Amino acid sequence: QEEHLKEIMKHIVKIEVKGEEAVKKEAAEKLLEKVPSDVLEMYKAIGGKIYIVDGDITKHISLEALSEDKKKIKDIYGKDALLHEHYVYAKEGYEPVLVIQSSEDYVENTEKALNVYYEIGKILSRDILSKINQPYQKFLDVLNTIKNASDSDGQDLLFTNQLKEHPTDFSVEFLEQNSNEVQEV
Amino acid sequence: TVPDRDNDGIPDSLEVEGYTVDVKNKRTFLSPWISNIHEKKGLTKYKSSPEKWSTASDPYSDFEKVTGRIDKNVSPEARHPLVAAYPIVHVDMENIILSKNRTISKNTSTSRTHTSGFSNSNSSTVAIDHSLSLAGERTWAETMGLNTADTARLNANIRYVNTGTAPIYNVLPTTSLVLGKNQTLATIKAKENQLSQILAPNNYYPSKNLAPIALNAQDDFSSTPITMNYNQFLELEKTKQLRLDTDQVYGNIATYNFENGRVRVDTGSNWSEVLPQIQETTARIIFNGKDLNLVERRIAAVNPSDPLETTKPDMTLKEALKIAFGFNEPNGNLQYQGKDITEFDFNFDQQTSQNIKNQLAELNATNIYTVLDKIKLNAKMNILIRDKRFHYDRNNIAVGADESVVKEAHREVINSSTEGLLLNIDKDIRKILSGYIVEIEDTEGLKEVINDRYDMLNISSLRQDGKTFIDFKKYNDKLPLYISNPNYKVNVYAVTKENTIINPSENGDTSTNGIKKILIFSKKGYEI
Amino acid sequence: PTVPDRDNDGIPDSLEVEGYTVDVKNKRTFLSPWISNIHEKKGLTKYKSSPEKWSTASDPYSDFEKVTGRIDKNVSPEARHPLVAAYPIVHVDMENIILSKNRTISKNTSTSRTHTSGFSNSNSSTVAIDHSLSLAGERTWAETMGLNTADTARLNANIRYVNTGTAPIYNVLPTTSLVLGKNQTLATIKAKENQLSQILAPNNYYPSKNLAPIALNAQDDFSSTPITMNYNQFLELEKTKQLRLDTDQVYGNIATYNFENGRVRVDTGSNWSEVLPQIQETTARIIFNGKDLNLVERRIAAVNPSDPLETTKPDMTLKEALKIAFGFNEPNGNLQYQGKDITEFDFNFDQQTSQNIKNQLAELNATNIYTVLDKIKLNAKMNILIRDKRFHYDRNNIAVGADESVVKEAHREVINSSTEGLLLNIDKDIRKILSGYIVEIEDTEGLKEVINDRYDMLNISSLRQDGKTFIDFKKYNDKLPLYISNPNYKVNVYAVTKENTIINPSENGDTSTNGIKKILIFSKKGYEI
Repeated sequence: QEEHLKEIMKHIVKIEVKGEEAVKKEAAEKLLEKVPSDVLEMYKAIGGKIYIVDGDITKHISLEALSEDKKKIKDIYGKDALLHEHYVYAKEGYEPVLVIQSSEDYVENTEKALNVYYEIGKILSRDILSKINQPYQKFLDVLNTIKNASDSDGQDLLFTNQLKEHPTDFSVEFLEQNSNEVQEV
Repeated sequence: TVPDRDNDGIPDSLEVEGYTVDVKNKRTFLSPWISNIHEKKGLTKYKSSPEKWSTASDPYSDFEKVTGRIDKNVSPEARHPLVAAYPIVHVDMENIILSKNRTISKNTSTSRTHTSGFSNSNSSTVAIDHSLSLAGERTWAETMGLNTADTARLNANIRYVNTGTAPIYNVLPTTSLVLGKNQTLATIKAKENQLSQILAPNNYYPSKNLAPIALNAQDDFSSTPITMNYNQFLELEKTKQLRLDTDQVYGNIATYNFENGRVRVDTGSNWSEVLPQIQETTARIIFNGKDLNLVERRIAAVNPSDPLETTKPDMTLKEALKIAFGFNEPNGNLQYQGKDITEFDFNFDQQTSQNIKNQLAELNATNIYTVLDKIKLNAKMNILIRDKRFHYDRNNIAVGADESVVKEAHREVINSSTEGLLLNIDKDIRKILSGYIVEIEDTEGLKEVINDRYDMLNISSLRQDGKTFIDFKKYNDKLPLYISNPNYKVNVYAVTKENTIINPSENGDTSTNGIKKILIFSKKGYEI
Repeated sequence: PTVPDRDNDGIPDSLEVEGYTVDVKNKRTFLSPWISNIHEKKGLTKYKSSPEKWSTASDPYSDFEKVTGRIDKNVSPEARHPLVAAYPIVHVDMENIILSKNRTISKNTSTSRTHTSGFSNSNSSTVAIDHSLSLAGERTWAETMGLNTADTARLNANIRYVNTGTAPIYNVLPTTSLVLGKNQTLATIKAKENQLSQILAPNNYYPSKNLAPIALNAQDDFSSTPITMNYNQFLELEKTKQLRLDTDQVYGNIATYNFENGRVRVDTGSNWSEVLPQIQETTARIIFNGKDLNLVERRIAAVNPSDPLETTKPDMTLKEALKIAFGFNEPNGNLQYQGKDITEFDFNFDQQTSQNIKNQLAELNATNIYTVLDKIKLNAKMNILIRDKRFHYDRNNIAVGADESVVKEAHREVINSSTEGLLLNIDKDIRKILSGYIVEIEDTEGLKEVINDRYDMLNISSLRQDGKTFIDFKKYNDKLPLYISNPNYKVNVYAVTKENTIINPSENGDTSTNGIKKILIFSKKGYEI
C-alpha cells in the first residue's frame, strides 16, 4: 500500500514551476532530439534552417509572400485541413525552409509529434536524397514485396488511392515519371 | 519506457487520444488509432481516462473491458469503456388467484414503470386482466362469497427479469408488494441459498422452461401471508392495478483473475457499494424505442467541479446514442433501423433543462435536432427520449395514440371472410389496443353491437404465424355471422387502453355507449 | 532529490505550508505550487494545509484525496476542501401519527431539527402536531377518542431519516428514543437489524420520497402496543402537542479509497464511532440558518495554542471560513450571501467563545465586529451561531415569528383579488412563520364580522402547484361564496404568526380570536375587489 503512493505521487507533484515560456522552448528541443543527428547536419549543409514561430503560422514574413495558392494540405491520414488552423508547414525551393509552431504539448500527446516527424521525412526524401536520387531499386524492391502479399493491410497503411490501382508490379520507369507518390510512401 | 499513472495496462498517451485492439492473425495487441486502416475493418474508436482504473466506475478495468478478459456475460454493448455495466432487477407478475380465507383466476401483464423529480430506484406495475372469461361472473364480490367481515387470500406467481447489463450471482432482491398509496400488503421473502442460478442480462429466473416461483411458500411461515380485510378489496376493485417496489441489494461481484483466467466471485466486493458511485458520476438515458419497454443505460460524463473527474473524455449527445444503443449513420442521418432521430421527443428534468437552455444559447439555435452533435453532456443529467407518435400516461407507459396512425396500420387486409380478419400488423402497435367493438348497420342507419358489454371486448387472438385473427364466436353465442342485407354496412371499432372503461358506470351501465370508439373497418355486406 | 515529506501524505512539506493547487492539464492532472499571477485569472482556489497531519480535518480522508477527487464520490462538494471536516449528521423526521385505544385520530405533523442553548454535541429534533380541526364535529380530542381515566392509547407513527451532514453512512442505522414532556420516555424505536443496506448521501432521505415511510409500530408480534401510555401522559400531550426525538451517534463503518484498483470498499475495521470524538475536540463549530431557515452545521479546523501538533494547522480567519464553508462571495468586496449582506445576520457566542472574542476585539481597538471581520482568529472549540436578524426565535432556536413591518412588506404585491380568494406570490421563506389568517367583514359604519370565528379553524391557506398561494374562503365557510352587504364595505384580513398563536382553548374554553395580537394584512372596499 505504501509502495503505490510513490509512483502516483511523483507523476503528479511537479516540484518547481519551469515558467510560462520556458516550457515552450524545452518542448520543441526535446522533440527534435529523437531524430538522428546526422539528418540535421544534412539539412544545414543544403542550406536553409528551421525556425520556430509562436503565433498563427499562416502569417509570417518568410511564408506570407510565397505559395498563397497552396492553402490545401493533407495530413498524414489524408484528410484535408486549412493551413491557418494547421500547426506546421514546409516549403521546397531555392531556400529550403521548415517552420514549426511552438506548443507545450509535444511530449505529452503524440498526434502532434507525428506530423512534425512526418514533415522531416518529406524534406529528407524530396529535398535531400533527391540531390543524389538515393531512393532506388532497394527501396523499390521492398516496395514491390508489399504490393504482392497475402491480404496485407500494409498497403492500406502506406499507399494512397493512386497506387492501389496499378495492376502489375512496380517498374523502374514509373518512379522516374512519377516521383511525388513514391517519395510520400 | 511509457508512463502509465492509472496502472491499468494501457499507457497514458493511448488512453487520452484514442486506441483500439485488433487481432493480428492469432495474437491480440493494443494499437494507436489509425484513421484509414482500422475504420474500414469495422473497429470502434475508444477513449478513456488516464487516471481512472475504470472510467465508468464499474468493477471492470478499462483494459479488461475492451480486450474481452471479463465475465463473458456482460452484454456486448457494455463492453465499451464509457457505458456503466450494472444489474437492474425488476419483478414481473404473470397471474394471480383469489379466494376466501369461487376463485377469480385472471392473467396479468406487467411493465417496468417510471414516473415524474424522478429517482434512481426500480419499480414495476402490474395490470390485471379485466375481461370476463365467464359470462355469468358479473361482480367478483359475489362470485367469491365475500362478506363484510370476511378476508381474501392472495396467491400469485412471479419471475425475475434482468434488463441491465451485468450478472448477479448469489443474492436475489427483496421486494415488497403495495396496493394503493401506502397499504403494504406483503413483503416477498428473500429466499435463502436458493438463487444458485445466474441472471444474465435479458434473461429470466426461473427460466421460461420452468414453473414460475409460487409466491406463497406453501409451508407454515404464514397461514395466509397475504391476508386482506374487506375495505382493501373494495379499493382494489375500483383501481384494478398494483405496484411492485424492489430495492437494489444484489449479491457479490464476479471478477477476472489474471493468473489463470478463472472468474471467481470475490466475497469482499458487493454491488451495494459500487452503485452509489455510478449513480453520481454518469448521465442517465431512457429509451423506449426497441419494443416500447423502458431501457436504461448510463454513460460516463465529465463533472466540471471535480479535478479527477474532468479527466474523462467529453461525450456529445450524438456520440452517446451511437455507442449505447446502436444508432448509426448510413447517410450521416441518425436513425435506429430506419426511423430517423426526428421521430422522437426529448424531455428533461428541471436541472438538466436549465443546463441545456444555456447550451442552446451559446450556439444560437432553436431546433436541437440540428446542433445535436454540439451538445455537451455533464454529470447527473437525466434524459428521456420517447417516440413522439404515441400517447403516454402518468407513469410514462405507452397507453394510446392518435387515431390517424392507427388506421394506416390496418389498411392492409390480408384476408376477410364472414368469420374474421387475419391481418399482419407491425408488432409494436398491438400494445396499445385493448379490444374491438363489432357492430352491424341497418340499410337505414341503425346500429347493432354484437358484444355489447364493457367487459366483453377480448375477442382478438393471435395466430401462430403472427397473423392477428379476430374471433366472433368467442364472446358470441357460438354461432356464425348473419347479415340482413348485402347492402348493409359492417362497421368494426377498436378501443385503445387509454380510452377504455374498467368498471360499470354511475348507474351500472354495461353498454359501450359512452365509450369513445375509433372506426377501423367498414366493408359492404356482399364483399364479406 | 528525496523531497521531504514527514506526514507521508503525498504532498511535500513546503507545498502544504505555503499554498498549492491542483489543475487539470488537458487530460492529465498535476499538482503545482501556487503562482499568484497566472492562477488567479483561472478561478482556482488556493489551498493550504498541515505538513504534519495525514488529515488536517482529522476525518478519514487524507489531504491529498480531498483536493484531487480520489474519494467517495458522495462526499458533498463543500467538504472537498481540506479544512472542512466531512462526517455524518443523522436526525429523524416524523411525518404523521395516528392514535386509538388498545375513530382513529390521524393528524399530519411537521418537524424541524432543533438546537437549544450551553449547547452540546448531540442531535435532536422536535415535532409539532397540527392543531387545526380537520373535522368540524371533532371538538375536544378527549372525546373523539374514547379515552377513560383507566384506559391506554396506542401510538402508531411513520418516520423518515434525514442526513444533513456531509458524508455517507453505510451499514447500521442509529437508535433513537422518543420522549414526551421533560423526562417521560415513552419508547425507544428498535434498531432494525441488517436492513439499512442502502446509503444515505448528504441531503437525501431513507427511505426515499418515492416509497412508503418506515412504519414506527412494527405491525408484527414484538409488542402488542409498544407505545403504552397511562392517562396522565395523554393529558400533557393534550396541553403541549410536543414530542422530542433524541438520537445517538452510533453510525456504521467508513468507505475508503483503494489505490490499487480505484475501488471504494467498506472496511470493517474503521468505524465512525471512533473518529467523531477527534473532530469534535479540534474544530470550530459554525451553525447557520441562512438558506431555508434550517440549521446547517459545519466544522472548520482551527489552531489550539496548548498543543504543539495543533499549532501546525494553517491559521483560519473567520471571513475566509464563511467563504469556503457555505458559499459566501465578494461581488464588490462586501461579504454577502445571495444579495443579503453579511450585516443582516446576528452573531451569538457561547460564554467561553464570547469571552475569547472580547479579548480579540481589545487588541485591535474596534467595537463593530462587522468591520474587523477579516482579523478574527478562530481557535479550536469555539461555537458560533449565525441567525437571520429579522425573524423572532424561540428557546430552541427555531424560527417562530417576525416584526410586523416585515410581515406587511411581504404582502405589498397583490397579484389578484376577487370574491373567491387571493392568489399571491410570496417569498418561500416567510410562509414558515405564518400560522393562518383571520377573515372579517366591516360594515360601512365600523362593525366587524369575523367569518372563521373559532380558535381551531385557521388552516385555510393552501398552496398551488405553481407556488402561488391561494386562500380559499369556502373551506371553513359553508361551502358558499363570499357575500358583501355593501360594495363600499372594507374587507380586512389579519395574519397570525405561530408565536402569537393559541394551542388550546382558554380557561373558560374560549374559542374566539379576541386576546390574540393580530396584524392587519389587507383592506379593500367592497367595490375594489
